[PDB]
Amino acid sequence: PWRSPWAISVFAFVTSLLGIGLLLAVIHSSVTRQIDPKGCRMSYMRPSYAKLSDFDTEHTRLASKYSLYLYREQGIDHDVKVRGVPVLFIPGNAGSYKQVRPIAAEAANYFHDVLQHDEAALRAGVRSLDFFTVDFNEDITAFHGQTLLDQAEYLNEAIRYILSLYLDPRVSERDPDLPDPTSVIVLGHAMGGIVARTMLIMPNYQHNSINTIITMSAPHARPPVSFDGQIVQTYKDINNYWRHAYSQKWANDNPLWHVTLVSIAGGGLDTVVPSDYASIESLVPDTHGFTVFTSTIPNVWTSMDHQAILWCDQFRKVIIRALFDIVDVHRASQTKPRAQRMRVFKKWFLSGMETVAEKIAPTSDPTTLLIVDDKSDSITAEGERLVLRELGTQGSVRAHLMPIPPPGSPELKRFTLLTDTKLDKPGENGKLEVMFCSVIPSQPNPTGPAIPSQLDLSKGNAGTTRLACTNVAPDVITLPASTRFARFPFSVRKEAEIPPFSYLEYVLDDISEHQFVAVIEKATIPTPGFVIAEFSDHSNSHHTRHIGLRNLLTFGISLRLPSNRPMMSEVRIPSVKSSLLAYNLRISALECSGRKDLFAPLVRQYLAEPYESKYFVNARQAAVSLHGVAPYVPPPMSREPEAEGLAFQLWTDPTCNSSIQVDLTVDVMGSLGKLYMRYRTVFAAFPLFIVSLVLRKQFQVYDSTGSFITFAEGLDLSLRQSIPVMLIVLAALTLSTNFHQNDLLIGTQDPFFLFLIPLIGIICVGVCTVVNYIALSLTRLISVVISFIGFLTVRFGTAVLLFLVSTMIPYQLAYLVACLVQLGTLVRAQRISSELRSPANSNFHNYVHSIFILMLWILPINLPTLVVWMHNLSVHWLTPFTSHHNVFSIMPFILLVETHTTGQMIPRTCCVLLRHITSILLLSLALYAAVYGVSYAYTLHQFVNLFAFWLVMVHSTADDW
Amino acid sequence: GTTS
Ligand SMILES: *NCCOP(=O)(O)OC[C@H]1O[C@H](O[C@@H]2[C@@H](OC[C@H]3O[C@H](O[C@H]4[C@H](O)[C@@H](N)[C@@H](O[C@@H]5[C@@H](O)[C@H](O)[C@@H](O)[C@@H](O)[C@H]5OP(=O)(O)OC[C@@H](COCCCCCCCCCCCCCCCCCC)OC(=O)CCC/C=C\C/C=C\C/C=C\C/C=C\CCCCC)O[C@@H]4CO)[C@@H](OP(=O)(O)OCCN)[C@@H](O)[C@@H]3O)O[C@H](CO)[C@@H](O)[C@@H]2O)[C@@H](O[C@H]2O[C@H](CO)[C@@H](O)[C@H](O)[C@@H]2O)[C@@H](O)[C@@H]1O
Ligand SMILES: CC(C)CCC[C@@H](C)[C@H]1CC[C@H]2[C@@H]3CC=C4C[C@@H](O)CC[C@]4(C)[C@H]3CC[C@]12C
Ligand SMILES: CC(C)CCC[C@@H](C)[C@H]1CC[C@H]2[C@@H]3CC=C4C[C@@H](O)CC[C@]4(C)[C@H]3CC[C@]12C
Ligand SMILES: CCCCCCCCCCCCCCCC(=O)O
Repeated sequence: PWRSPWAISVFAFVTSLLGIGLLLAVIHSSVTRQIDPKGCRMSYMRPSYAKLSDFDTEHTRLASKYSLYLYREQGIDHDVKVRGVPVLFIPGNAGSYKQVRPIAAEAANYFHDVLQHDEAALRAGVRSLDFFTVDFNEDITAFHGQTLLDQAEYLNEAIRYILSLYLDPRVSERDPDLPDPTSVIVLGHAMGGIVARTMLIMPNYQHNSINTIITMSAPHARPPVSFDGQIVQTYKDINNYWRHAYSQKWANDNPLWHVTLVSIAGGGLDTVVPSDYASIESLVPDTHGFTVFTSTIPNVWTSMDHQAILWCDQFRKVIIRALFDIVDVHRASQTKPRAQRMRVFKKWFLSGMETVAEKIAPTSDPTTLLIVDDKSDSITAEGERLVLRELGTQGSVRAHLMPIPPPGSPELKRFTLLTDTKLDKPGENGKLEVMFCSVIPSQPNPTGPAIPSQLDLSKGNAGTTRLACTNVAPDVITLPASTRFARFPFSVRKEAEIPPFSYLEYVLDDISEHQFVAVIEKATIPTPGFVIAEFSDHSNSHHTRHIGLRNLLTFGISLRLPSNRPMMSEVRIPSVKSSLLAYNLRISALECSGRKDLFAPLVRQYLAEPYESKYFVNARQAAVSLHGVAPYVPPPMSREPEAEGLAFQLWTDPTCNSSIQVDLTVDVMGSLGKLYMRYRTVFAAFPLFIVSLVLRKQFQVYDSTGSFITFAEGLDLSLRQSIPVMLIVLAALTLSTNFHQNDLLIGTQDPFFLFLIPLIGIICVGVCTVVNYIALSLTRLISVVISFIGFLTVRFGTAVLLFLVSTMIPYQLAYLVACLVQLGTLVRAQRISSELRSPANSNFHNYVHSIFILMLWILPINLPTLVVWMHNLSVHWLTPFTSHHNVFSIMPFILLVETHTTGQMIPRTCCVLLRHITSILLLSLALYAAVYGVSYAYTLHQFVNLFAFWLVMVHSTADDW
Repeated sequence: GTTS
């Protein structure tokens, strides 16, 4: 019986409704649930660009297509001359060379305002930053690999030109004693970070010409999409190059020995590039680089868009300060040595509470000698917190000396100090100064001249004990100000910014050589300010909750920290690692009896795996979203059991004498919406798993009964047996020194996330049903247009295609034209089937429609190459095409579409062997799309091309062509 | 002038 193409089973309709429903729930809860606060303040400047038009086609063939600019900030840069350190900014996929405005303007203003007057800094080798930016015509690099290689080659030539600029007296004004620059600092945004890394493997790379790469939101670990095979191959090349180079034992064999790469990720607000891909932990050892999120950068403490990471005011200030602390024009490479650069980058980008953090004060030179009476009024008893609720109560400079406990005890102990008042630098007068003091023996034992050592005498008597003291300002940890009037670690308005807190954390072994911690209260009149300092035991401050993921998701975890707890407490849940699960954290009200608390509770939600810490000021209710073990990224390196999972660091006022409760439960809808970033690219390949299984059932029934069923009927028959079985096979496949372990299927071999395979399968079933109905609607709409033209008329009245592809037409244009001709054939077939309603006309219509659906699900992969080609034609760039690849990638589709235009139905199918070949081919296509589809989506075109060729063979000689 |  004739069954309409529009009819659908209740089973297949309900399943498609759930698939579309689960798609809307994932999409909706990815834009509304667990969204980080936006805290970027807009930056304003006066942009200007000088085109370096002497860098032309004589230097590189790409100079007819690309351009190089020198950023000039009006009012500060009054001429086009280079006078400092060259910096190169590389924009991303369809980015602009004008996106260098904020970072280049901050650098121009900061040197004008501050540094050019700083004579010591100029004596140390600091100069202007010359910001060069490159115009790529908004070329789409992520979707084309030859574009990426062209950009890298152009930029190597551009670096040669830039370094030649500093040799010309008519273009460069510099001190004559300075060395000639031999390196450029590269700042790359998005795919620009990849061009920056690609630049070091290209054959025209000049050695030692790059040593500093900073990338903002660049997908280092993994290509964003795999629609082009050249992108995937270039990623393999650069990732292999880093891994092989840094795996060398001898530095002379390491080409990247002097290169530092710092990867900054926007975080959860970045919806263009997943922040999971920014992790370079599998590429760069910690001695040469790290991955940092903008939420952990001090004085930034916010997540950012892909585009906001460039123009954020707080972030641009920090990056410019870091760039100005590494430059050294006394060295031909215009930067400090690699270790010093790493130390500076850690200081400016990291929280300072990391394991890789370096403590300077414990083992540095003393900067003051403190003379204090022997009455020991200043010297307090061990085991007492020092709490200063106001500064300047007495009216004179005071010293509070806290004796450091002896190291005899076996358990680990820490000294922690928190204050809201800025700590004085050495040789400075302010409200407060903290310093590590060591007793100077009364015996005149010779030592350093102590000429830098200033002297503070607070003894005023004959006692006069002498202390040599080191200021601890080098190692101050900046914490967001947590007061009762604060809601976010940041402030979008500069006027409303609260000056941040100051925090010191030391292990007892680091400072055991000293005898005291001196908190020098220099204020005389009573001024607002608090200081809390104490020594605490690791047992009392650090709590670990060993709870499985199943129990955590079922019940949650709840803690009760006691009242007699330190200022800083840590709660670690080692079983919270996944980036796909989001939680809700609740901190109970601090019932401070009588007195108000010195400060509101501060929570630091942090991970050690990348450097991602998130701060919650005045914490009661926090959304816990972490970038941990992501699906398709290389596996995490080895770490100690004390640094696995998620940890919460808590600061509360310890004088309140009130216990605090910490609850952590799972956010189901937020966890569901976490899947959009991780699995959006599954939907260029995985719907082909469903389509191939439906076309397999359609051909099975045809070869057995001679009736070629509709796509909806094939879907109904496949959902009953074929699709569920092959999802079980995918699950079984997942359960069965390599950095590509995580490229296949769902990205993870973890058993907990096996439900993702049914989830993706059902969403793809819904998407395939919707696309089927869209194609049916489009066919009917074009048929209505044709019939309307016919009625308006009535009432008011070959074999050349091979030559085209070999010469100039990329096979993607031919594929689009083939899809259009197939749509025309589909319209003709539907019209004929409606007119005659024969069982033979229904077969041809259904067959042509299914082949059209198969062709249509490959078009997403081919479309990006058309926009690149059209763009290149607009720019007048011509790219030759290898005829062997073009012809063989399009001829089976051309022949199939021609055969369909002849109106010939596929011959019904040693004969059983030909019957089984179609089944095996479609099964292999389904399995291949499911398994290798995310990482190797460019191979699907070739595999579907092979299937189109077999169908041409069954058509020809399996019948009369 | 000034732009953003
Ligand atoms: N002052 C200082 C500075 O400032 P400014 O700048 O002003 O800023 C501020 C601002 O901002 C904003 O605005 C902005 C601006 O702009 C300006 C600019 O401009 C330019 O630039 C630009 C460029 O050009 C562009 N291009 C861009 O770029 C970028 C770059 O940069 C980067 O690098 C890269 O990466 C990228 O991103 C790029 O972009 P592109 O590429 O273009 O894009 C990409 C993206 C998008 O795309 C789209 C896509 C396509 C579509 C399609 C899709 C697909 C579809 C689906 C399917 C359908 C089909 C159907 C079927 C049927 C058939 C049958 C038959 O991408 C993305 O996004 C990705 C994602 C999405 C996609 C996809 C997805 C899909 C799918 C999926 C599904 C499913 C899955 C799920 C689930 C599953 C799972 C579960 C289970 C398991 O951008 C830039 C910007 O920056 C330049 O200029 P010039 O050049 O001159 O001009 C030219 C023009 N073009 C520069 O210079 C400037 O600056 O303004 C404007 C106006 O005019 C606007 O628009 C913009 O936006 C605003 O605000 C804002 O801001 C920021 C942004 O920016 C943020 O952050 C904040 O928040 C705010 O909102 C304003 O207001 C302001 O004022
Ligand atoms: C979740 C998926 C199914 C989204 C697609 C929904 C729309 C496009 C589909 C779902 C069910 C479909 C209907 C199912 C059955 C028939 C009867 C047939 O004689 C004419 C078309 C008609 C009336 C279909 C029109 C299109 C339809 C309403
Ligand atoms: C059967 C259906 C799904 C076919 C339609 C899918 C097509 C229209 C979509 C799917 C993914 C899309 C691409 C995704 C993103 C970009 C980046 C942008 O800078 C240029 C356009 C480009 C390259 C899109 C072109 C159109 C595209 C290829
Ligand atoms: C139905 C087909 C949907 C397929 C989903 C494709 C998702 C496209 C993702 C865009 C990749 C990022 C674009 C450039 C970003 C960059 O510069 O790194």
